[PDB]
Amino acid sequence: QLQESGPGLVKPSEILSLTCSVSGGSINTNMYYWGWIRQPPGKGLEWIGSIYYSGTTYYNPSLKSRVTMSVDTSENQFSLKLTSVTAADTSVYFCARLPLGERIDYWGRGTLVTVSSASTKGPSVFPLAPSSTAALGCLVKDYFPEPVTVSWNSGALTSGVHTFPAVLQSSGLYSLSSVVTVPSSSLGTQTYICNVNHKPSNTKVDKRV
Amino acid sequence: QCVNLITRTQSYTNSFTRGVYYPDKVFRSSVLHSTQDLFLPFFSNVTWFHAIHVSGTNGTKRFDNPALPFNDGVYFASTEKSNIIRGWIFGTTLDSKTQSLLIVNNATNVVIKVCEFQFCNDPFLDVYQKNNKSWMESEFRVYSSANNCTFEYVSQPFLKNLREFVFKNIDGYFKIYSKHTPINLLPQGFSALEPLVDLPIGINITRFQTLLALHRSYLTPVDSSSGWTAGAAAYYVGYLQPRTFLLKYNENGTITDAVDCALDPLSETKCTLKSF
Amino acid sequence: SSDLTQPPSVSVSPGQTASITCSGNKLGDTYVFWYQQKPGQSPVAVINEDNKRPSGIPERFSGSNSGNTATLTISGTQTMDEADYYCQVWDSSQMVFGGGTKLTVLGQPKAAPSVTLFPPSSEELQANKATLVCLISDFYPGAVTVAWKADSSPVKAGVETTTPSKQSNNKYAASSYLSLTPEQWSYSCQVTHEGSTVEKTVA
Ligand SMILES: *[C@@H]1O[C@H](CO)[C@@H](O[C@@H]2O[C@H](CO)[C@@H](O[C@@H]3O[C@H](CO)[C@@H](O)[C@H](O)[C@@H]3O)[C@H](O)[C@H]2NC(C)=O)[C@H](O)[C@H]1NC(C)=O
Ligand SMILES: *[C@@H]1O[C@H](CO)[C@@H](O[C@@H]2O[C@H](CO)[C@@H](O)[C@H](O)[C@H]2NC(C)=O)[C@H](O)[C@H]1NC(C)=O
Ligand SMILES: *[C@@H]1O[C@H](CO)[C@@H](O)[C@H](O)[C@H]1NC(C)=O
Ligand SMILES: *[C@@H]1O[C@H](CO)[C@@H](O)[C@H](O)[C@H]1NC(C)=O
Ligand SMILES: *[C@@H]1O[C@H](CO)[C@@H](O)[C@H](O)[C@H]1NC(C)=O
Repeated sequence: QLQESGPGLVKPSEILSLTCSVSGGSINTNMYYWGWIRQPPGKGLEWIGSIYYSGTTYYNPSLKSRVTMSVDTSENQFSLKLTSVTAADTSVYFCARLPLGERIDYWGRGTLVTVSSASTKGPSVFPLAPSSTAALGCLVKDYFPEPVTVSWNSGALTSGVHTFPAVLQSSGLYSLSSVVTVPSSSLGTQTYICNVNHKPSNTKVDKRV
Repeated sequence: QCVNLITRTQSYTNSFTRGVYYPDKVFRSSVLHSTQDLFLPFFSNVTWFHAIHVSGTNGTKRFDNPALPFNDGVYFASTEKSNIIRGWIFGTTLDSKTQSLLIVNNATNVVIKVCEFQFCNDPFLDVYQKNNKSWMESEFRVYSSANNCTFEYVSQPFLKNLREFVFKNIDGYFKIYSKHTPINLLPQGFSALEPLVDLPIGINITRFQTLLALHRSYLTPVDSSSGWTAGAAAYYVGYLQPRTFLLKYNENGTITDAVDCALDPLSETKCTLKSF
Repeated sequence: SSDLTQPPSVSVSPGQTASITCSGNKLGDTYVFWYQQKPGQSPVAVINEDNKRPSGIPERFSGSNSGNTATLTISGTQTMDEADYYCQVWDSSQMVFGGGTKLTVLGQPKAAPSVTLFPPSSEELQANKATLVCLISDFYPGAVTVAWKADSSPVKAGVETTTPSKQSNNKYAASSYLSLTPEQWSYSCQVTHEGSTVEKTVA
């Protein structure tokens, strides 16, 4: 199990920093490397670098002057730093484990990093016409940057949930919507709240619908 | 990709009289000849290394396989059979800063290169199965980069059967001497090492490393590689010193006996008298 | 190695055999690994070491590697096999990926879009803002156009529409947003999909 952590918004010509935490095993092993792989939205995979328990590193030649990876065996973590970033560095970053440093067996979930000069803005969650089966949801209005995680009733109501992709508006801000299809026999005898989480803005909203 | 696999232990044994080699390419017969150059002294305290790869361990504190000093020259010995020792690495820093010499043997040829190798901490040939029939060897775990190559040499391979080598680095020449001897048990007796190749490379050598080969392990034919098969490689290392030797040539021209003049008073008397 | 070339798209009918090719100099001298990535997820290895299937992978995945060509073969291709496939190699000191091949499965049935419309919420109207949400789900293929109507009169300003996105069940989802002032607030979202129009009216 691999989990990424780090800022999702980075200003241009600054430093991107990410950290991967490993659970269920120890980095202190000779059988594995620990690497980073990025994917621009709609494009292919690119290997950034790999690191070893002893600090031995391999870097992508196209980024070798800007990439630096570190390993912390005591805390089971490994970190990536990328300097002088531009919009070409906006992508999803996976931390992966590499059996013998030549393939990938376990990937991370992936964290999206956007390189822009724009400021972080939290969303303006609205209840989208509760129940007008009946469809109900909440509108996640102007926010930056992507993504916003929307859940329903903590993690219980996950049956008819559909979270639609965000729209990028002419204002440079994203809007999002989520919908749950529920049986109309439970119009009033059921609590339906949606949880909107925006990490860059540190926003957590529980909205009644 | 560089991986640490080898745990090396050492014991100490006796080089009785091994390491004698022909000092020049001149044929002599039925004569005693006195020479002065780099020899392995008789009854020397040589080091017996066991390099071990055990698969299925935990932790990383057990991996210790550092490069050995070269001193003035090396006597290398082995009694292996399953091609686990493939060659050697010679150089000072063993990285891209300086030049290094790599010798590799694979079942048909010997490849000798002088390049600015960025050697791995624990270099070894990676032998992996292709198409369930062939075995292919990779150098991706020996060095990460080989640049500015200045020398190259390809010939027939150098490598119960004792294999002995003498490496010296004098006057811009890397001189190698070799011998193969069928043994039963380091043996007694004599086996003069014969010249193998004189490489014209002006390189500075302070350290050397033995290069092994490891086969990948497959639990089942339908599974991928889970690492490398457990292996062991044992070798002997001694160091040359400037000595004077009284060598005996027989009727056919072979070196059948030798005397270390500096070993003890009796051998010094033999060298002074030019008789055995 | 050092350069992997892949076709950008491969289209196959259901039940047939799909072949994805990776090309490189002397690929036969090195292992090639195949990764499958479905939309919104992380890649999973389908083939390792040119012919080995990891646990959990269907038996219809097979691999070959010879000369300068590595092949990933899917026999009896199913809709669930519609993903992006990458070939990966390790060269001397770098990991090399292919450009990626998108696998399409033909013969998919026609699905008319499902349209849901929501009026501006009473809370949003209190903030001197209004937004009409048009939600379009489960239509194949992903080519939909959205036009708005305000009492049988087209409105062109304030419309933001998403490009269709493939979801888990291989269908497509799109959205459209109508920004309004509450003074300007019946409204209808007209969704056309290969000649058929779906209308939802709100007031
Ligand atoms: C060949 O050389 C090795 C070293 O390369 C010699 O081993 C050394 O042996 C001496 C005693 O002869 C050890 O010194 C003493 O050993 C014990 C254990 O520590 C103790 O009495 C003293 O505290 C003292 O250290 C020395 O440690 C040991 N060195 C190593 C590195 O193991 C070996 O004796 C030589 N063999 C011959 C045949 O000359
Ligand atoms: C044994 O080593 C030799 C020498 O490096 C290899 O033969 C070379 O292979 C390369 C790569 O195909 C060719 O470009 C050279 O021309 C070959 N040199 C020769 C034949 O002298 C050989 O492939 C190696 N064999 C194994 C099994 O690893
Ligand atoms: C060879 O390299 C060593 C360091 O490894 C250095 O101290 C020595 O002076 C060098 N010898 C020559 C002749 O340059
Ligand atoms: C080879 O050596 C030159 C100087 O002789 C150096 O500038 C260059 O970086 C080296 N080549 C490589 C590929 O590192
Ligand atoms: C030289 O070789 C011959 C081969 O028949 C052998 O008989 C003879 O003893 C050898 N001479 C020596 C060992 O001095």
